[PDB]
Parts: sequence; structure tokens; C-alpha cells
Amino acid sequence: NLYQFKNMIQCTVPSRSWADFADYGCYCGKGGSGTPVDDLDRCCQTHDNCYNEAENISGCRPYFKTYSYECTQGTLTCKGDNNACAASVCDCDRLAAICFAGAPYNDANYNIDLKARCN
Ligand SMILES: [Ca+2]
Repeated sequence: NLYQFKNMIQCTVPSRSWADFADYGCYCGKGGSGTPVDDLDRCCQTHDNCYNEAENISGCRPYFKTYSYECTQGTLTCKGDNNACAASVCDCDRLAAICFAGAPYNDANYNIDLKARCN
């Protein structure tokens, strides 16, 4: 669920307030369209697409599904007790959190005008 994803980000990118990733570029947060503005945005684009795929699973709601995971000693793990939905969503989140940690953060891309720039 979003709460867990937030924690994944706090654990892979402790150096940033998690909210820095909640409204960035065309895909990080609300946004879900247009040309990804940079690498970080590209991280979010695959994350968004990943969620759209997971939603194909019956009763699978990525923002809400509580999965089983651990963040310990610099490592994020999706646990084996996860059902298909939980496993899928957890993986989307895990991969995005890791992707975020390796992407440059450009303040200029925070809170951009979606209507104008993400067509
Ligand atoms: Ca999004």
C-alpha cells in the first residue's frame, strides 16, 4: 500500500523527505501521462505501468493492498508469504524505491504543470 511504498522510499533514500517523490515530473505521484522529464520520472513511469499491470489481477488494488516486506541493513525484500497481487505490487514498489535511490533529483522538476507539460 502507499504507506508501505513511502517507507520503502524512506529506507532507500533516507537523505530525502519522501514527499519529494510524491509530485515530480509527469509520473511521480498523481501524474500518469506524457514524456518522462528525466531518469527519476522514468522510474515513476515504469512504477505507474507496473501498477496498471497489477490491477489486472482480480481484487488487486496497488494503492491499498498490504503486502509483506522488509527493509533491513540497506536491503529491501518482498517476502514469500505474498499472494500474486501482494508479490506483484511489492515488486513494483521495491523496484521503484531502488530506482529512485539511483536517480538524480532535479528540484526544477518538482510539482510541474501536468496539464501543460504532460500531454
Ligand atoms: Ca503516477
